[PDB]
Amino acid sequence: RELAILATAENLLEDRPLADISVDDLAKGAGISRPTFYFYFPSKEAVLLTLLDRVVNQADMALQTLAENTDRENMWRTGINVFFETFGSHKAVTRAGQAARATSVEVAELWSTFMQKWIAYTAAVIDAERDRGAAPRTLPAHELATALNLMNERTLFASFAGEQPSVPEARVLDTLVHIWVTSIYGE
Amino acid sequence: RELAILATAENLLEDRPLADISVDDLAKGAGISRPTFYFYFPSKEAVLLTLLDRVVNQADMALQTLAENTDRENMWRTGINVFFETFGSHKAVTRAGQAARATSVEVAELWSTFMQKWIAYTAAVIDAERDRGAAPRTLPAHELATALNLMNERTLFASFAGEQPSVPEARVLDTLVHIWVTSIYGE
Ligand SMILES: CCOC(=O)Cc1nc(-c2ccc(S(=O)(=O)NCCC(F)(F)F)cc2)cs1
Ligand SMILES: CCOC(=O)Cc1nc(-c2ccc(S(=O)(=O)NCCC(F)(F)F)cc2)cs1
Repeated sequence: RELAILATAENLLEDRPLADISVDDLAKGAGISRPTFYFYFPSKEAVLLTLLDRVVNQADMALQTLAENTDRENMWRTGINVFFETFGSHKAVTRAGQAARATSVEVAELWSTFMQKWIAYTAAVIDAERDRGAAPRTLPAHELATALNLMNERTLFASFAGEQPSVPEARVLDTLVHIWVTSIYGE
Repeated sequence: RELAILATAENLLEDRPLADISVDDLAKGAGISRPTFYFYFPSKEAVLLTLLDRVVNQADMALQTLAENTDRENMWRTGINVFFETFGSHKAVTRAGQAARATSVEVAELWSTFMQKWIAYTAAVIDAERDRGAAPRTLPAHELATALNLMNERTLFASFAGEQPSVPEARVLDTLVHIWVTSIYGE
């Protein structure tokens, strides 16, 4: 019944904003009453927070899998691809979750916590490439990592939402990989 | 009295969100009654739209000034600096204007129109560098320009807002210039 509420919310977010989805719709979709809804979640906003938490954690576990186990361009492409495929498979939760950063402190804090982790891991790998002599000591690794991660956040999510302007979804992986590799390996 | 309403709104946006500013506050600050306010603007949202329009147009005119008139790194740094200084001098209008993109179609359309223009100008200069043989033919110019402009949007505004995470404001110009120059000139 928890999973039924989450699946219903993800289904309805594909068709309309969270503001245009009510607890009755989630309750109905999940085959339960409204007071029964309130047993699993305090609000429709808590439903989105759980969906976002699951997508973020799936991306994070996929990146951990790569980290524990090719040329440098392919290494970066495989890592960026974790976020392209994971968020790209959950576009409605991505879109609604990003919009909720403005109005929900728990969604802002969830997004902020994982961004810090992904930036720290990006910088650790750039520093390892510098240590082994494959990357030059240009910018501070952590500052370069921050700007590249913020680029990917804005550019992936604009592509997925079909924003004007955006890189077409079929060109965004190649675009971001070029900018990562040239900025990490370039003097 | 129009300029008094705009100056009052920019002053109060430095201390609190647009939601926590009422027409009475703008009216009072500007030395006029509330019905007199409604003669100049239909809403506090129209006040923000005008402030944003002025900041965007000041950036756009500053970039036109450069365009009509040094090494390649300095050329890019001077252009990025137009946005760093212009938006950096109007942080409260930047922050509130970006937040209003979610709730106001005219603010979203204003932002979208100028982003398209700045991306088209970025691509035209990359193509000119390619034509003269200074930049290699890597990514499609317009796709590279889009991702670099979206990076700058996200990274500048995160820095100005002191977001977690963000590049410190005193490091963000150098950070963005490195990524622009390596990605435009790098193979
Ligand atoms: C030996 C293993 O090394 C690797 O796999 C290569 C690596 N890739 C990453 C990495 C981190 C963040 C992004 S990201 O910038 O796309 N996500 C945040 C933004 C988003 F969440 F919104 F996408 C993309 C790639 C770190 S290390
Ligand atoms: C011969 C003259 O050539 C030049 O001056 C070098 C040039 N710079 C630009 C340029 C365009 C957009 C940004 S930007 O990406 O920072 N703004 C959008 C995002 C923002 F609005 F949010 F900042 C930064 C630089 C285009 S051509």
